[PDB]
Amino acid sequence: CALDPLSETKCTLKSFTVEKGIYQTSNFRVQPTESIVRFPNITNLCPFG
Amino acid sequence: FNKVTLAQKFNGLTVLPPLLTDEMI
Amino acid sequence: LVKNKCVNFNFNGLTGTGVLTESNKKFLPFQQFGRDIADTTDAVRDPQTLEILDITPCSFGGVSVITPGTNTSNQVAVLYQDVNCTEVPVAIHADQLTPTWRVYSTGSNVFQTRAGCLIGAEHVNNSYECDIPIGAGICASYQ
Amino acid sequence: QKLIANQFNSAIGKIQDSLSSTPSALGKLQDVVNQNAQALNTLVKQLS
Amino acid sequence: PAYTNSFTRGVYYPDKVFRSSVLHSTQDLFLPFFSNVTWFHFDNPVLPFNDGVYFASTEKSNIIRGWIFGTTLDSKTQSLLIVNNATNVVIKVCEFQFCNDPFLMESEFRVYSSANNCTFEYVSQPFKNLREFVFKNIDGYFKIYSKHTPINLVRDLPQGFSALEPLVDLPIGINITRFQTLLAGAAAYYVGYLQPRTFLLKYNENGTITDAVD
Ligand SMILES: *[C@@H]1O[C@H](CO)[C@@H](O)[C@H](O)[C@H]1NC(C)=O
Ligand SMILES: *[C@@H]1O[C@H](CO)[C@@H](O)[C@H](O)[C@H]1NC(C)=O
Ligand SMILES: *[C@@H]1O[C@H](CO)[C@@H](O)[C@H](O)[C@H]1NC(C)=O
Ligand SMILES: *[C@@H]1O[C@H](CO)[C@@H](O)[C@H](O)[C@H]1NC(C)=O
Repeated sequence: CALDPLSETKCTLKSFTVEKGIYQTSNFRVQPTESIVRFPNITNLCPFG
Repeated sequence: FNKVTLAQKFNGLTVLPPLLTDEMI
Repeated sequence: LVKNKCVNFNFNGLTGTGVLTESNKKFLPFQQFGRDIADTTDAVRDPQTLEILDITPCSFGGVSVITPGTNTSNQVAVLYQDVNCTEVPVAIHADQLTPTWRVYSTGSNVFQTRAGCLIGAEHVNNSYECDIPIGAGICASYQ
Repeated sequence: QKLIANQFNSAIGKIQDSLSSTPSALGKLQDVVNQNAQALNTLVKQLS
Repeated sequence: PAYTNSFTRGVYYPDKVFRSSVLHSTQDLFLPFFSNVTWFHFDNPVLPFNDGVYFASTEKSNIIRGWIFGTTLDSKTQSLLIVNNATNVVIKVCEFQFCNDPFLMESEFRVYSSANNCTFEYVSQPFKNLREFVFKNIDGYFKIYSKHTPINLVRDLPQGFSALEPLVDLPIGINITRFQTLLAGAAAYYVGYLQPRTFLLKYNENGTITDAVD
C-alpha cells in the first residue's frame, strides 16, 4: 500500500485493476522546519553599576 | 463580465479550477 | 530569523505556522498585529526592528494519479493540486520516504500548469480531443 | 426589408443601454455567488 | 441647565488589532450617540465613577490638571493620585491625609508629607486642546485615551468623527468608584458615563476608524 503511486490507487479503489481516469489518492502537507520564538529588546535593567 | 465581479485558503478548504476556461466558452 | 521558509513562531504568545515574507501595509504606532475577515492572523510587526511581516499558510494540497489503465501500461503521472511544486522537493526533508517514491517524485520532466504541477508527463505542441480532464483547459493521454 | 433592418438595429442598440443602466438586471447570478460565499464563511466561523 | 448632547463623540479603539476596509461589530463600554452629558460652569463636587467615565474639555491654558481618584473614602482602600504638572506627569498611587478643607510660586507642596510606606511609585511617563480623555478603569488596568483636535470656533461641541487612540496603560491593580477633579474665567469641562453597548465600526484602508453607528 506504500510502494508505488499505482499501488496507492489500487488500495484506494479496493481493486486489483483500475480504469482510465484521474483518482485522488492522498494529501500532502509541508511540515515546519525550526522555531523562531522572538521577544523584544529589554529596555529596563537593574542599576547594578 | 464587468458588471459581475467576484479569495482565501485556510483550514483545509480548496477550490478547484473549472475544466472549460472562459476563453473556451 | 528565517524568511520564505515554513516555520512555527511565537510572538508574545501569538502561536502559528507560516511564511514570514516582507509586507507593505502601514500600521499605526499603538497597533501590534493585524487581522483579516474570519479572524485570522495576517501581519505581525517586528518587536525589535519595527517592521511589519506578512504571514502566509504553509503549502498543502491533494495528490491525484493519472493512469491510462492496468492492461494498457503501468506508467502513471502525479498531479499536485494547487501547489507550486517547482520548489518542494529540495527544501523539505524527504529522508523518511523511500527512494522508490523519490524516483517518481522528481526528474527532468516537471510541468507547471494552472491547476497545480504535473510530474511524469511531457508537454506537446499538438492539440487533440482530450481523454483525461486535468483542469484549466489541460488534458492528458497515453501516446 | 429596410424598415425591419432598422428596427432590429435600434433594438440591438438599446439592449446595451437597458442592461448597463439597471443595477439589478443580472441579480440571478450574484445571488448564487453571495449564497456560496456566505455558506463558506459560516463554515469557517464555526471553528471558534 | 445648559446641558449638551454629543454628536457621536467618545469612540476609541477597542483593541490593538489592525484591520483594513472591514466592518467590525463589537460589544464594549461606549458612550451612546445623542446622550446627556453634564456640563459644569467652578463648582467641582465628587462624582461617582460607575463603570467608566468620559471627560472632554476646552483647555486654552493649563488650569485643570489634578485627576485625583479615590475608591471608598475609608481607611481600607488606597486613593491613587494622578497629578500632572506641565514639566512631567507623575502617577503615584498611595494614601495620604485628606485635608479637612481640601483644595488644589505656582505649585504648593503642603498637601502631604507622609510619602513613606507607599512603594511602587511607577511613574509611567509615555483651543486645540479638546481634552477628550476617556477614563476607563476596569479589570485592574487603567487605560487613558486622548486626542488633540482643532476647531474653527470655541462655541460648542463639534460635529464629525474623531477616533480616540490609546495613550497610557497602567497596571495599578486597584479600582475607582468615586472620583473628584480639583482645579488649580469659566472652565468648561464635560462629564459622561459609559454603559455596555453594541457598536458597528468602519475602518478605512489606512486603518483609522472613519464612521460608526449605534
Ligand atoms: C513558483 O514560485 C517561483 C518563485 O517565485 C516562481 O518563479 C514560479 O513561476 C512559480 N510557479 C508557479 C507558476 O506556480
Ligand atoms: C513548442 O514546444 C516548445 C517546448 O515546450 C515550446 O518552447 C515552444 O514555444 C512551442 N512552440 C513553438 C515552436 O514556439
Ligand atoms: C439633556 O437633558 C435635558 C433635560 O431633560 C434635555 O432637555 C436635553 O434634550 C438632553 N440633551 C442631551 C441628550 O444631552
Ligand atoms: C513638577 O514640575 C517640577 C519642575 O521642577 C518637576 O521636578 C516635578 O517632577 C513635577 N511634578 C510634580 C507634580 O512635582
